[PDB]
Amino acid sequence: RLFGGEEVWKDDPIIEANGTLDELTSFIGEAKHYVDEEMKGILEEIQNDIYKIMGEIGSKGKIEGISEERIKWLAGLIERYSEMVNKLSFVLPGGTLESAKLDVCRTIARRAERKVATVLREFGIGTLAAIYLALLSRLLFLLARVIEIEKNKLKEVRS
Amino acid sequence: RLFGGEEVWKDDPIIEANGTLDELTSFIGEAKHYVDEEMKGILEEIQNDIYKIMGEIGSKGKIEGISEERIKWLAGLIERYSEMVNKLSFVLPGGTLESAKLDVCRTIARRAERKVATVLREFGIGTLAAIYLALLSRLLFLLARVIEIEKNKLKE
Amino acid sequence: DSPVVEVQGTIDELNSFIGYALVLSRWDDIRNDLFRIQNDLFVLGEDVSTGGKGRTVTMDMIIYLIKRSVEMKAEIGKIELFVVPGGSVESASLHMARAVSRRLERRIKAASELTEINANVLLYANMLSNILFMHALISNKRKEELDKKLLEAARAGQDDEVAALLAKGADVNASDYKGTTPLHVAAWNGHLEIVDVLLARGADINASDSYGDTPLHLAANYGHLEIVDLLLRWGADVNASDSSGKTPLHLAAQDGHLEIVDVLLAHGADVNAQDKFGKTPFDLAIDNGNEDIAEVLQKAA
Amino acid sequence: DSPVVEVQGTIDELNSFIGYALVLSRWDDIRNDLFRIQNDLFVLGEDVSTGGKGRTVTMDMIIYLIKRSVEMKAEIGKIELFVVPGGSVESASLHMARAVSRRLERRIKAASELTEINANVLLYANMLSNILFMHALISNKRKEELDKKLLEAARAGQDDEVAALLAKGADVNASDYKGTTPLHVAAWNGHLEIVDVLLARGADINASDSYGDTPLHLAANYGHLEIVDLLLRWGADVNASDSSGKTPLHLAAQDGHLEIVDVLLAHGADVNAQDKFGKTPFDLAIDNGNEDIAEVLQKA
Ligand SMILES: [Ca+2]
Repeated sequence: RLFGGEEVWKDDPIIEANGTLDELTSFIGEAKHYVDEEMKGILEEIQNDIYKIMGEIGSKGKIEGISEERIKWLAGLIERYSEMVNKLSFVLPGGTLESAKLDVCRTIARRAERKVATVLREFGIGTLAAIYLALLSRLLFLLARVIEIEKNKLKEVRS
Repeated sequence: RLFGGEEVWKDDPIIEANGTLDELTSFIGEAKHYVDEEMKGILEEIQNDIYKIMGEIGSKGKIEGISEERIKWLAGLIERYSEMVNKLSFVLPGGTLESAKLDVCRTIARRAERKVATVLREFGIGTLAAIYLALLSRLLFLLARVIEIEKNKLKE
Repeated sequence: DSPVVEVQGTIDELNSFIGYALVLSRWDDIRNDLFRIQNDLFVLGEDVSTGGKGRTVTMDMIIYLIKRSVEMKAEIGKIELFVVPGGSVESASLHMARAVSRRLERRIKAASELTEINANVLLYANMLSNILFMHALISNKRKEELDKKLLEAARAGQDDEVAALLAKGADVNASDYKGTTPLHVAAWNGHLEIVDVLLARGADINASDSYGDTPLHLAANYGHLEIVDLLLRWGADVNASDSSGKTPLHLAAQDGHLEIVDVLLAHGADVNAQDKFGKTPFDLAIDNGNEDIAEVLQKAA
Repeated sequence: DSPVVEVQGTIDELNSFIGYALVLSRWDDIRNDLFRIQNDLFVLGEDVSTGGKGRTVTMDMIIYLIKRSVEMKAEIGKIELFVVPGGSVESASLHMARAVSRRLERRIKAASELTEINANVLLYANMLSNILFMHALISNKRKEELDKKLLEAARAGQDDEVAALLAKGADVNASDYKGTTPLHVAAWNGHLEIVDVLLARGADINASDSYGDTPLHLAANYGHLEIVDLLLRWGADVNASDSSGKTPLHLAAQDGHLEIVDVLLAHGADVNAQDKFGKTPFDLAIDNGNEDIAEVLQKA
């Protein structure tokens, strides 16, 4: 069994959506090692939610995915962090190294949102997953700006 | 010649498989700087094999690609490292930073396996390459889990 | 469901060919591989039929086909391209099993365009075509293994090795590059015991080497009378011509063998046959100083 | 009219396979059926070509395929499904003839969709595929029939039965369920005459049974020097390892055969080789009380 594992050799919306989500959760696991304890726990919960979404999509809707409580949790974080981000007109991506990782994760989340949207159009399954991914890209953007602001504010203290 | 270099402006199955493999070998090159000496050498041999697969695919089978000895080499490593991983039901991806890098490499290897499978369907070239890529995703998964085990064992 | 049936009929067809080359191949490791292939052709068919519901072609199945394909490419070494099929029966059956296996790929490549087929089906199909080819190569390397020992054992007078070799399928008519066959070597050296066991297995009683010599030539040339009789009793050509044109009577007349000249003349040797030098058996007897042979040829008219 | 041609080329193709398995199958009744099938494959072709004007496949033709198919299913008994093909050559040739026969059905089922083809064509075709399968079953039942008789005659010392059996196609290398071959049984009992004719047909001189014993092992175990001599002359493994791992020299030293220990040593026996109990040929000679064997191994 060891030599085989799991093998995927076809291109269809379900396979593409799950692969992008697998890419998204792998990059989040990489990025969670550059943030503080609070953001690390948040990112791990997001990884668990992505597994539920993959379980729903990989099961073609037979297996239950995320719940509406998870979407509310993402929305509360977005609302909480939007107050802190005094709106910046434009910021170059990658203000800090940690912010750059989150921007990469946001782009993969946006692509995953597009792929899952294709699945929803084709099969009618995955409305909650699409909503979660839209909120996730917005939240990832907000976290990068917050990291830049907090790191910049400590830079103003050392001078 | 310097201004020009290499330029690619078309979307076909052959082009997509080579581009994804370039991403895979680039990410493996990034991840090899986070592993120990043994795993770094393993990842470098994999990079040469990925280059061989690209040579086969980019030549549409005229140029010889990987050999069956390379696939046996991957299988031996998978067999050797599967014994160490006492089966864990599930572990969240990115347990450590090095494990996270290997998980990123595994996802790109799985996607590259899908693209090369498309090439095999379209042209009938790359059977050995597809087998190597399937075993490579399993080996990358096994290596990530082993990294997790070693950091946990030092915690004990 | 039309395309999946033709694959089933070709998978089933290949299994008949595989089982045939199995019962022919006299080596244990080849038959072990072939039997696993046969039991795997069931799973491979069950994979295409159920579309993935029942048994499925696993990667460990494909991996085993490569493990053996590497182990065999080591014993073979360099694999010459553009090689003609049908080397030996055990090998030739494997060549035909390969050609059917490659047809199953063509049947699979068609059906996959009409129904989702797990990729491992064509992967195992492609690996089966390869590993069958190594089977045929090894079969011929070992057929040339025994035949190079039969020519060796026939030279060294290995009455027991020639027995084990011919009992294990060493081609009795195995021709060297010189054209020398084990029957030639047995008459040359003079091991009468091997000459019979070779002719019993079906030795070519009048094989010609590069020189054009027949076993009866060598038997008459080197004074082994006992072999001259049994060769002629089996229908050896008593007036065969080599490149020089000399008959067994010429060679027996040159080297001073009266009792062999008497036997070759009895079964119909030609006193009047001439080599390319115009010299008759009556000449070559006079040329070599052998007199009692010339009068037997002189009074033969 | 292109599809009716492919059927003709497959009928002609199957006829080549049928005639091949005919010249292979060494029984009269199988060849009897196979010959009618060949002469009927002509009529079956003429039926597809003429569309029913000339010769036609009759129901009596299909009827005879079933009369024989019942007579054979009676002798077989229960027919296990999912059995691997290619049992023996007479059977294997029939298996391949069957696979071609089933392909002719697929060529007929296709062509019938493009030109009217008398149903008896496919009925005889479908019955032919079945009856070829009974032929292969019977061929293996009778090939396995002789092999249990060759293994039996090799036990009782039937020098005359082995002659008729090996001449009638009884597999000389026939392995019993124990893993025992006729060469094992002949060396075991000590019927030297059978050992010769068995090796002449090409017996596996060092076949291993479940215990791992070789013909040279059993010949050395039961004190048949004449059998030990000829086995070694054919290249028998003088230091073969069984499940115990004892070599012929071990077994010949255990049971007190000096002339076999000496002859096995001449062809390269191992004086110091150890079994799984650590006892060497010098040990097992001492363990069983044979001293003249221990001194020859000690001086080695
Ligand atoms: Ca990417």
